[PDB]
Amino acid sequence: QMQLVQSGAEVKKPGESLKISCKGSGYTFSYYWIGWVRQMPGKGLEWMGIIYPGDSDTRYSPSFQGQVTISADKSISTAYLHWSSLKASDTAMYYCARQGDLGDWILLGYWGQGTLVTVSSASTKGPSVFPLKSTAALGCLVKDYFPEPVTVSWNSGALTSGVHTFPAVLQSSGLYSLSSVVTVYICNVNHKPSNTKVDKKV
Amino acid sequence: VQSGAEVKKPGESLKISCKGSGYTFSYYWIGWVRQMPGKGLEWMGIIYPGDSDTRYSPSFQGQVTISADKSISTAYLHWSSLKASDTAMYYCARQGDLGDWILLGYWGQGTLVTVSSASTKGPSVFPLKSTAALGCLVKDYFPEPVTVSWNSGALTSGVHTFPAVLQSSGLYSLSSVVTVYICNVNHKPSNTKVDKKV
Amino acid sequence: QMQLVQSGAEVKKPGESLKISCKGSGYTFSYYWIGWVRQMPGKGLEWMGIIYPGDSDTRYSPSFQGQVTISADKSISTAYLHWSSLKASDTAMYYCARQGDLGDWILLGYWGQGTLVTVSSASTKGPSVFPLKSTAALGCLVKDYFPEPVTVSWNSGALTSGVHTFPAVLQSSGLYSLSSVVTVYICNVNHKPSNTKVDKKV
Amino acid sequence: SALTQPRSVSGSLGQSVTISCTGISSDVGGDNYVSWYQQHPGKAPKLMIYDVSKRPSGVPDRFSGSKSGNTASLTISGLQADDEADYYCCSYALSRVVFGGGTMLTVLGQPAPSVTLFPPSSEELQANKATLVCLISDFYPGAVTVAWKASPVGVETTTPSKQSNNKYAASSYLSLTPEQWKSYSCQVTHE
Amino acid sequence: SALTQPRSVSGSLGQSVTISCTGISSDVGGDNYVSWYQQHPGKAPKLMIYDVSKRPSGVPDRFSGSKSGNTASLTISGLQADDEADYYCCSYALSRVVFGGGTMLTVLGQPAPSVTLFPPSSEELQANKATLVCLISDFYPGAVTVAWKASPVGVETTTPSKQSNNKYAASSYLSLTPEQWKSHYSCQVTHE
Amino acid sequence: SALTQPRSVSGSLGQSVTISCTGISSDVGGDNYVSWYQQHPGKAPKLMIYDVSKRPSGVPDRFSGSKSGNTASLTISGLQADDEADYYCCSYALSRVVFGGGTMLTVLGQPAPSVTLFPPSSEELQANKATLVCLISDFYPGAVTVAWKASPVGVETTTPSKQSNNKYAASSYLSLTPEQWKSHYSCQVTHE
Amino acid sequence: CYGVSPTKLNDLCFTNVYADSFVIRGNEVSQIAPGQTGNIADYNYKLPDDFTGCVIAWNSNKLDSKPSGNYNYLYRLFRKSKLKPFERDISTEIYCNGVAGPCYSPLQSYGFRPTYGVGHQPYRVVVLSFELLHAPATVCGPKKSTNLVKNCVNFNFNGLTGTGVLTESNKKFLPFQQFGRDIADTTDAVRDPQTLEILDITPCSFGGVSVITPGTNTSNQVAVLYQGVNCTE
Amino acid sequence: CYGVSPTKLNDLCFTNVYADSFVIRGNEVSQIAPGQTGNIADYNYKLP
Repeated sequence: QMQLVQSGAEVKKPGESLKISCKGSGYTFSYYWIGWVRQMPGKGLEWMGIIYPGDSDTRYSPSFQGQVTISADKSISTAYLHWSSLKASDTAMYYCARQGDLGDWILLGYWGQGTLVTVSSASTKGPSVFPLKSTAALGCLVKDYFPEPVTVSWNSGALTSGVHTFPAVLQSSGLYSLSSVVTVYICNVNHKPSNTKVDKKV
Repeated sequence: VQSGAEVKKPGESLKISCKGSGYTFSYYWIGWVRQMPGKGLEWMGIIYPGDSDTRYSPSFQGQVTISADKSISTAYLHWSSLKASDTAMYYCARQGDLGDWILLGYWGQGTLVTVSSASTKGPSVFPLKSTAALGCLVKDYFPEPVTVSWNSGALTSGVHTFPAVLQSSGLYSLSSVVTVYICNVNHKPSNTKVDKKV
Repeated sequence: QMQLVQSGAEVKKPGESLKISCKGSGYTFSYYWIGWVRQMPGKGLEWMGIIYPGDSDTRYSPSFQGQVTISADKSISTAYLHWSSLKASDTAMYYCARQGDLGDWILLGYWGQGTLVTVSSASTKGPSVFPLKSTAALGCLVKDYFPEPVTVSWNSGALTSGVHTFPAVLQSSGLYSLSSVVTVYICNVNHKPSNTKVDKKV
Repeated sequence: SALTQPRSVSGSLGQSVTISCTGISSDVGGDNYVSWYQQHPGKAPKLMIYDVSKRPSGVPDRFSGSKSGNTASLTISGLQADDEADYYCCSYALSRVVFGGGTMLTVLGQPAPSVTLFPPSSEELQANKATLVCLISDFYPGAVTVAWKASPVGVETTTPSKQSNNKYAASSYLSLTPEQWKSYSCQVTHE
Repeated sequence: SALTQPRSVSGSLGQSVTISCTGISSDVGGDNYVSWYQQHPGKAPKLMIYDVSKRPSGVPDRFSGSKSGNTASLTISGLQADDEADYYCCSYALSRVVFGGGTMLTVLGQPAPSVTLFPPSSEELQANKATLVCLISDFYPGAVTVAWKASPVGVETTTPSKQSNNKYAASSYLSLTPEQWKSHYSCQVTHE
Repeated sequence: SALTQPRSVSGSLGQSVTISCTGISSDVGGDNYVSWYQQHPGKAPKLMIYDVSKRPSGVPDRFSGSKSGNTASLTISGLQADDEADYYCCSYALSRVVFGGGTMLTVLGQPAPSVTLFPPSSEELQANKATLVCLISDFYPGAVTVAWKASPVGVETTTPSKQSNNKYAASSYLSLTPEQWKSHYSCQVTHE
Repeated sequence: CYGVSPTKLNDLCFTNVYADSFVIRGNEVSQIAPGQTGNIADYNYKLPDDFTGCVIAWNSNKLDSKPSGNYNYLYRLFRKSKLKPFERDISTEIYCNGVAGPCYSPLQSYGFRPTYGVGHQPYRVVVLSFELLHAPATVCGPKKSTNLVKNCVNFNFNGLTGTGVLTESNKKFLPFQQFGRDIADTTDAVRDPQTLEILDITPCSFGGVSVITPGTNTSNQVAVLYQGVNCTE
Repeated sequence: CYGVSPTKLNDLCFTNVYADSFVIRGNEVSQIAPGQTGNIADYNYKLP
């Protein structure tokens, strides 16, 4: 079966010009089109452009003529995007799509797993973890963190059954807060985009 | 080195592969040649590393397609709606700087694809005056490619493996000897390993 | 950022026709010219030729039309050189360069790490290490080694402060010798052409 | 041209739904350049309906479409629990992909939220923090009010929640000081 | 057209052998589109003889070919034990690859088969089985006969073996009931 | 044509140097096909000055070039201690790049070298060897006299040295017999 | 296609078609035409000024080229004089002494390598030399033959189309003569491809039409005079 | 361009211009032309 995977989600500051790529395998990544889409969640989706890795052929949307360019490498079968002068209006979700043998060249056959990119100037403030009649269940609290994507695990992922994670709650001061409980223990929180890992035991 | 041949039924779209080295996969023709048990080689077609100007044999125009991978220099083949007569030893060959573009300079290893529908019955091992030599017996197994080893391959000299004998009930039976001890039998189609000591 | 790397240094005899490689990443390799530069010890630079990874439009220098060919693997974006009829006049340094976004197609934007090809006939003679009132520092001496690229380390490189290495001294008999001291211990010497590591203690 | 779709839609289980989307263009070659995509909240989109005259592989037969002038309709018979996702119409007649406004299919069906309390730890009390958490979940409707009683009671909460087990959840953080906590009960309000 | 090759040949150590190859076509551009391949039994094929007007690299000089009209011949000298392999001639004048009918190279030379008998194990007797195995090996000629004595006695046997030690091997598996086995056997081997 | 460059030049700290290089050709489309490259001893070359009408990215503003007919000039202001490297002119007007003879840029400045002695180990003495090593370092000039006292005493040494820490060093290996080594030494050092 | 049409070719006949096969360099495809000059034309293969046929040529870089150097193709670079049209020269003489080194070897090799782009790639050329003339036709197109009728229908003898009547002739056509030609450069008789009988080709009946009419202001009745044609015809 | 020049085209008028569109094989481009013959020019699309 054909496989497709994007790069990990990252958070960059305006002016870094990240290089989120896309890895393809399981087929000849030269005769199938590939593209990307991104738009504010409150506005839906928007098509950026497509590229044919077989030869020199690129088509971009009128709304992305000079805002972003699309490139691809036929050798390692890996596409490569490139941005210029990132602004605050670039905090959108990036999904990739391919031609596929189902429809025409413009029809989007398959999709990736997604890559979240958020534009912020909060200097990537590190998160903090604080623990919490029932005893029975335990839980931990993560507060004082500006970035939204935060991964919470228990015993480095040793416990999977009975573990649940609630969505984050944005406070009025501009900070998020989420709750993670486990049915019964060290709650490990590792912020991958910032490489910040904080451990806490109930 | 090539991938193993798993027992498949006609219509499952199996895949074979071969790994080559010692050249650049840029402008050298490469193809696949099969060999059915009891006959000679049969050339199907070739593929070019650049524009895939594939030229298939008249007897293989709509029976097999070439889906070789260029990024890893590993050849692959794709099938669809196979038949029982598709069991053959596929050899991967390349152009080479020895002869012309159609001439085959080098060859691969070859893998014999096995097609059967006997539900892949599990094998069985049974033990056996010379002491001095010992041996083990393997019976009640339908698949042919069954190998027998001694002490997980610790003894190599003085070890011989006889070909399997086709039984009247469709099964096979193999015998092995060793110069003298645990005999290990591995069954690839069923992924079952049985150990026996004389 | 764009990166470039070559293969390790090699030492062969005249008539073996050695082969070198070079791998690049971080950019569209098939859209930038790439070549090699010959540098003989004690003289100026020499240019052999370049090659385009898309189509190998090789343009060799008039002084290098029948001495060495240039090839590149477009499937993996890796160049490959092939020297025919190796002689004693091929003991020069080979630096690779790419086009880049700085100048034109012929302008060399960036450079590689370099690969040393030393012509010799001593059949790769094995090295030997010998150790050394004033105590205070300790040192080791490496003698009877024909190949030049020989490095000396202390405790497998665990100690770096106070460590110094002097250039090798070529004797009249045809053997090199270098001195390495450490501020105060096992001195480790690695021989690349023979892949032999000799351990010595003062 | 720009595609037009309602901001939000709703439909009970077992009944059919006809999502409308206008703005279809036509060129030389045909006018059936209409496809649909299903994007679950917080998940990757999937190709469900393209070339409505045909159907893809693996897609259930309960999805269908039809063309009528410049207006298309997506007919989904037998709405189930896994059908709660966003649907987007696509037009690709001018060699360009145009997405619609998006329609969130909020399914309805037959549904007492659980009330729990969790006191803060000593690490927060030592840092002049008395954040009390009142966890409320196991409620089917997408509306829930969480508060505290001293006097009607900083406090923040989120009404919606991601769908992972066909159920909704909620949580609140009564970010107060221990000096005011020592000087309370969680308030639950639901339809 | 189909290439015709002899099914089996009989050579000798130190002598020569000529493998025939007929049915070779030709097109405009030449008539030397003849190539031979060496494929060992159960191993990977290797290019041995191509462009008989020239000599391939790495192939010993004791291999050569000739052309006479539409019939070609493969002249091989110095037949040894390791030279036992399959050979096929190829014709690619019309940009189509064709192969012959298969050739098996056998050599003659100076050749007592090993006759061993093993009684059935206890695990077979507990399963109401009694398998009498008579192993035969270490015989160069291809003449062997397996028989047992009860009055003469399902039973299957395979005369050819696998190319692993350059020696032939045959075995037979007589399956009988333990009640009839305990009520009485010997193996009779006939060899040149 | 061939580019001409001075082999060795002399400079100073804080001064300026104007590297000259002639023999530059021209073609239709322009005549500014002039570029410069810097290669430190024991390091990979780096592009410092190309298209002298402009300046590259990351290169300090102290490097600049100019054109005057068929002669180019490379002006470097503020010669620091780490600027000691080779420079080459390049002409790519005829689609063929050429390099000059190389300009070794040296600087002068304000400079008692350290003299140490190390006797050989027993492993060399047991093998009928005696290597007397006299280490000289902490001297600014690129030349130093190495000798020994017996009356002043094969022996080889290297006069130049790499710029590892903006300094120069020297080493010598007096290979003698253990009997002559035990029969007496003192290293004789003479500085300019 | 000189003298013939690339599409209107399956409806004609030919005497003897010869397909000249040779591979030349990519950029060297300039002199393959009637009346060309150059090294390749005057040294290896020259076309006559009256050439008739299609000079078929296509790229074959993927077949006649090898990265290690495909030196099996040679070309004559030096020659004592210019080559005549349709002439072959395979001599390996040196164009002095017995060996070269001072005179040089006129048989150089092509550097056919896939590295070289367009211009140096090998190109296979198939010169389909056609000769359509009064010679007996031995090869024709896939068109089928119809029934033969004699005594005003359209005829088609080996691609020679026309209109006329057929009559039993008493001529003495030779076995190697297929078509006949009169003073007016027209075909007066032709030999059938199937049967060896000779039939004359005579145009159908015709004649001038003179209208005899009075003034329009007098009457409208007119008379017709078939001048040169009898009333019985 | 038959009867008209490709460059001197923006300075002329037309009664009714019809832009046809159809995809054919690569070797069939020599058949889409007036007076040509073949399978396409006789069965699918012909120019006067």
